[PDB]
Amino acid sequence: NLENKTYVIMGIANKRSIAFGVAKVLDQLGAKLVFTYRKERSRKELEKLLEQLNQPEAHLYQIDVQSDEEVINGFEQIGKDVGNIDGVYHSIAFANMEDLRGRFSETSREGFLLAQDISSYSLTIVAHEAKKLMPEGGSIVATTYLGGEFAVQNYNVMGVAKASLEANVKYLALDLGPDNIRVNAISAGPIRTLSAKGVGGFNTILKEIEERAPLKRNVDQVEVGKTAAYLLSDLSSGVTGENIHVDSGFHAIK
Amino acid sequence: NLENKTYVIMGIANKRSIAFGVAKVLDQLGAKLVFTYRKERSRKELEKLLEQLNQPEAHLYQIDVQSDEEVINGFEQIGKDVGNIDGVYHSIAFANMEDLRGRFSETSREGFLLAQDISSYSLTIVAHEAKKLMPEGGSIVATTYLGGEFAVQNYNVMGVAKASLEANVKYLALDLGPDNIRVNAISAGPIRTLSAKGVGGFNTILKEIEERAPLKRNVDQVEVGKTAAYLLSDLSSGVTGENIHVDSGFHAIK
Amino acid sequence: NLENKTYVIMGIANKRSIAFGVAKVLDQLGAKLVFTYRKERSRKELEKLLEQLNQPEAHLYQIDVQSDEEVINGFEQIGKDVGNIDGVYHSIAFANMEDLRGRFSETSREGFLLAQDISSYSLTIVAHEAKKLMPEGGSIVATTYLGGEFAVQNYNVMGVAKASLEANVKYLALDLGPDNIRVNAISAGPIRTLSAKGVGGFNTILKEIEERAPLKRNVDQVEVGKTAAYLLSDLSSGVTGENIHVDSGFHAIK
Amino acid sequence: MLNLENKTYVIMGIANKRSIAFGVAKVLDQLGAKLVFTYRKERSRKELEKLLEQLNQPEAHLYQIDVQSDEEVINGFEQIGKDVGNIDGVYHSIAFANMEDLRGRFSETSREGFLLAQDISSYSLTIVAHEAKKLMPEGGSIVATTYLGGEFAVQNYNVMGVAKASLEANVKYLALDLGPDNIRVNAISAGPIRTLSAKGVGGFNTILKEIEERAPLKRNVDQVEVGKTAAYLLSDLSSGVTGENIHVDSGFHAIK
Ligand SMILES: NC(=O)c1ccc[n+]([C@@H]2O[C@H](COP(=O)([O-])OP(=O)(O)OC[C@H]3O[C@@H](n4cnc5c(N)ncnc54)[C@H](OP(=O)(O)O)[C@@H]3O)[C@@H](O)[C@H]2O)c1
Ligand SMILES: NC(=O)c1ccc[n+]([C@@H]2O[C@H](COP(=O)([O-])OP(=O)(O)OC[C@H]3O[C@@H](n4cnc5c(N)ncnc54)[C@H](OP(=O)(O)O)[C@@H]3O)[C@@H](O)[C@H]2O)c1
Ligand SMILES: NC(=O)c1ccc[n+]([C@@H]2O[C@H](COP(=O)([O-])OP(=O)(O)OC[C@H]3O[C@@H](n4cnc5c(N)ncnc54)[C@H](OP(=O)(O)O)[C@@H]3O)[C@@H](O)[C@H]2O)c1
Ligand SMILES: NC(=O)c1ccc[n+]([C@@H]2O[C@H](COP(=O)([O-])OP(=O)(O)OC[C@H]3O[C@@H](n4cnc5c(N)ncnc54)[C@H](OP(=O)(O)O)[C@@H]3O)[C@@H](O)[C@H]2O)c1
Ligand SMILES: Oc1cc(Cl)ccc1Oc1ccc(Cl)cc1Cl
Ligand SMILES: Oc1cc(Cl)ccc1Oc1ccc(Cl)cc1Cl
Ligand SMILES: Oc1cc(Cl)ccc1Oc1ccc(Cl)cc1Cl
Ligand SMILES: Oc1cc(Cl)ccc1Oc1ccc(Cl)cc1Cl
Repeated sequence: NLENKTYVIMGIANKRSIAFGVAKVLDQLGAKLVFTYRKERSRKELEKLLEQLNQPEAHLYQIDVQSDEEVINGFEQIGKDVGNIDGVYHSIAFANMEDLRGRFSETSREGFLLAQDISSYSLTIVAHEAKKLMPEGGSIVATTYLGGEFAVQNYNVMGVAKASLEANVKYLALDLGPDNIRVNAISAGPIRTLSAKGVGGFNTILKEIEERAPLKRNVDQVEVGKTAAYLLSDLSSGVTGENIHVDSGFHAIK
Repeated sequence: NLENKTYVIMGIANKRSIAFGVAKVLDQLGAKLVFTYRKERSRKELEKLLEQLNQPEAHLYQIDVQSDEEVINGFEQIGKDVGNIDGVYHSIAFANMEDLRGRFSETSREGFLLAQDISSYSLTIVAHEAKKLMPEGGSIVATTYLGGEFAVQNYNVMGVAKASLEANVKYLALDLGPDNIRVNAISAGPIRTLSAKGVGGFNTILKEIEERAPLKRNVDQVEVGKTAAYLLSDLSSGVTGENIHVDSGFHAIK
Repeated sequence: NLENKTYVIMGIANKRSIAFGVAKVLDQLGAKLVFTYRKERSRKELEKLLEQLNQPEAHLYQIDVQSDEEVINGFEQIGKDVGNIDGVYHSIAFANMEDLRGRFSETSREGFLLAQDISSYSLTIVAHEAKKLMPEGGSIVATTYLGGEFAVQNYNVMGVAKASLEANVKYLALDLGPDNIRVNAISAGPIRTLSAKGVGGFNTILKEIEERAPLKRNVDQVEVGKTAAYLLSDLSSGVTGENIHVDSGFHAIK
Repeated sequence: MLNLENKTYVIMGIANKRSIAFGVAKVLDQLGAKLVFTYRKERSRKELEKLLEQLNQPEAHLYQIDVQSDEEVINGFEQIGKDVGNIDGVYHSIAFANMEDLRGRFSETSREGFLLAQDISSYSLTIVAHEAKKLMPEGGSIVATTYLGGEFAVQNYNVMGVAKASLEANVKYLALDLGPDNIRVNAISAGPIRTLSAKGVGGFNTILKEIEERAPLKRNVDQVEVGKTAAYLLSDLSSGVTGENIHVDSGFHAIK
């Protein structure tokens, strides 16, 4: 399947991060990987995590997506360091924790814009710069949640950033299609991760999946990873602009 | 139908503005109205336009939705001036002209955020402040475009702002529902307005409607205005979180 | 609003029928009406119900939509009897009760086809014959349920029939658009009616609305009736091919 | 990882070498699966035997099944059981309507045209699933083929559009019902491809070009491209995925 393919994975914080599910799958399929992190506070973290994978050597780059400069210099560095790439997995979002609770109508302007900034626009420059490393096409995948298509009870501002992300995926598919670059999203069902703790009611969400979703069980990081392997490889060559729900069928019921 | 109801209408620039179609319809149905504008450069403009309507007196307020302060002071002023209101029609959007062309992947961070700011978040504070003037419920309506649900060819950043606006409507419906405030959107088809001139290829868009759309003709401001009257009145009491296409059936075909 | 307009209303069984909410609304707006029923077992029923409305005289026609002949002769008779019409409200569906429970995978071929036949195809001949009584355009509205967009837990075959109904509305809107005939659907939220008793778990459905729906309450026949008045009148002239949820916003949350 | 040895799938609706189900067949066959083929007519039986020389099945597995007949679907799948043991998936690639319903005013379509289309293109999935379930003790995966015309009114698809809308719901309702038995039900919304049935759909040429001109990838897809997504849907790569409708259509479904 995937020898000699190269992918940049963005947004591993620890062993439970969705991007680490993706990482493990692609690593198993023999790909080489490039990891980006926000903070040093998870850098030495990552080095430990990497002992678990079989990279011939480490590729770790600090990228805070709030900074145009870091994304540009980051991707230029990846260029000089590994050569051309075949894909990017975007696993990045954020919002202020007090926005992710209380009345959505109460959310501040800066809260709103901050969420859009990190969870949605980041995909955009990321794509633009990644494009530079993809002469003969490639594949970009971002992670969303159902809360981007429907109002969910504690997701508020992040819901609005997901709706924004989803459209961003469509508009980038259209724009980067002629360069043979496919842009897709995976709408994951709830998984227990570090960021999951910011979302209120997350426990009762977890249980509604088990009770009402068709498969009657929750998904996990490895499951999201296997769909990312599909989206990033040539198995999905006909596929762009799409939003694939890895959520035990929850999106289909009501 | 609508005597003694009061509605704020936001975003009339001239006689061709969509919000002026809404204005005319509600004015005919005997409502009293409150108008908000961005610039003095369209204030004396508005006074002329109002001569066409039958308001017993003028209610005009400068509100730039980029400024928290102006929205708050604006709606407090309305409170003191007219008393409680029954609805708000939001007809506001903006993006940088050079973002509305060229590759979407080339758009700047500030372009992106500016568009989200005005076209999407503004609904949020608007709602929050309007809620203060709506003790026993009411109805809020914003205007969107199909470009929010699908990638269209020159809409780019505004597309991503519309996707965001539509989710904003959903999240606001959920939050304000218990206070008996309904939040809905109208996805208008292309209409020749002042802002329409920013959107590239607008002519061929206009014709695709005439050619491919079920009704085989374009809509107009008054036709948007008539649905607005429905969304804002008790006729739609069961209806919230909804997106009603006033677009000659274009949304339904492919 | 609606003096001298004429509409055919199809599928009143008793005072709790959705079509009777529509009836009451349009009758109040001063329209004249034409009623169609399946069984004599609800004919004298209807005569009683009509005492509640202010029709200058009775217009009652037996139409079983399973029979091509009855729909044709029915609508020809209406023509000779009242002249040309302005709309049709379709409120008809049926499936075998043992299909509306048990595994959906167990449903019989005849069960499936019967449900499609009455709940979906009926709209088609109805439109075709109606069109004959609509020289200068008009408006057709059918009734659907969310179960047509998502798998709901006891709806089974009727869900597949609604998905079918929804697409039939779209394809008719496209076909009858040039003759200025608008085709639309209303996706009602659960209401306690005679047919409602066939759908299992209906009670817990009713309560999920009150609990999780934005408006935090159930809708009723008169509420559906007021949206029908909008779809059928010139207020919705720009509107066709559309599905308007009258369901307290339940369709927008998840 | 590696992939699909010793998996067994029933492929339904190969008419000739251009049939979509033959793209699926070629992909799965390449991934080392064993296959079972079902056909409507003898008129395409000896057809199939020829096509199979192209694949590497250790032996032939061919079963006549007309989905209009409850009996043939039941006896067909019981025969598959006795013949090859338990299966892992089913690829459904079957639809039909009367040719004169695929043109003209949709409003003019006959009752029987309507019901016939539902019957073959939609309901068939249901009994197929019901019977297939009997050969899937520890779960499996069912995939059916649709078209965008199921979601939006397209200009010549008429009655088939209403059958696809019905097909898509059927997948959702089956996912819900068969989920607890570990059986996933999904669809692939293919973009236009030149096949035998394609010739019944009017305007098919200008459809083909709108894809090349307006679709993000600016080119048409093919059977092998549909086949590779089917491989994903049928394998454990998609374990988290049911009730879903995956567009293999160069991104056309996302633009407007
Ligand atoms: N967990 C779920 O059930 C779930 C469900 C649906 C969608 N998702 C999506 O999956 C993605 C990641 O979620 P997760 O569960 O993997 O959570 P996670 O383990 O907390 O990963 C979040 C990552 O975001 C990074 N990050 C946040 N802001 C950043 C910025 N400005 N620049 C660079 N990196 C930044 C974090 O680094 P730091 O730790 O240093 O902040 C962390 O690596 C997000 O897009 C999220 O919305 C998760
Ligand atoms: N025209 C179409 O075919 C079409 C189609 C779909 C949706 N829409 C939507 O319709 C709405 C209105 O557009 P229109 O076509 O009627 O154009 P328009 O006549 O130019 O009206 C747009 C209004 O938005 C205002 N605006 C921009 N920034 C503002 C701010 N910061 N504060 C207050 N007002 C601000 C403009 O004010 P100033 O000019 O005074 O600065 C103007 O009054 C928008 O939401 C647009 O997305 C239009
Ligand atoms: N009740 C709800 O909560 C709900 C929610 C969403 C959507 N809906 C929809 O709203 C519509 C109206 O249903 P309802 O709730 O008002 O039920 P209802 O009061 O019992 O009305 C159903 C009507 O359909 C008629 N019908 C069934 N098969 C027919 C046939 N072959 N020919 C002519 N008429 C036939 C019945 O006729 P006779 O009884 O006179 O024989 C009856 O008048 C239905 O399409 C239903 O799917 C209902
Ligand atoms: N081609 C496209 O661009 C396109 C696009 C979207 C969706 N699709 C879908 O693709 C699927 C497959 O058709 P195709 O276009 O690939 O070419 P095809 O092989 O010509 O498809 C027709 C298949 O249907 C089978 N069939 C019809 N009725 C049957 C019955 N009652 N019992 C058993 N088999 C029956 C036919 O078998 P016999 O003819 O041998 O009897 C034939 O093999 C269809 O479901 C279609 O809706 C195609
Ligand atoms: O998108 C998500 C959806 C779910 Cl159900 C759970 C976690 C998610 O991820 C986040 C949620 C909130 C914040 Cl502030 C940051 C992140 Cl990464
Ligand atoms: O959203 C729109 C969609 C269309 Cl088809 C036509 C006009 C539109 O309205 C705008 C477009 C661009 C900017 Cl900057 C501002 C506005 Cl109000
Ligand atoms: O569509 C419906 C949805 C709901 Cl919640 C309740 C009733 C409905 O309508 C019916 C459902 C099944 C049958 Cl046999 C007949 C009818 Cl009239
Ligand atoms: O549905 C389709 C859509 C397209 Cl664009 C091309 C082929 C299709 O397939 C069919 C269409 C009509 C009939 Cl009667 C039978 C089949 Cl197999």
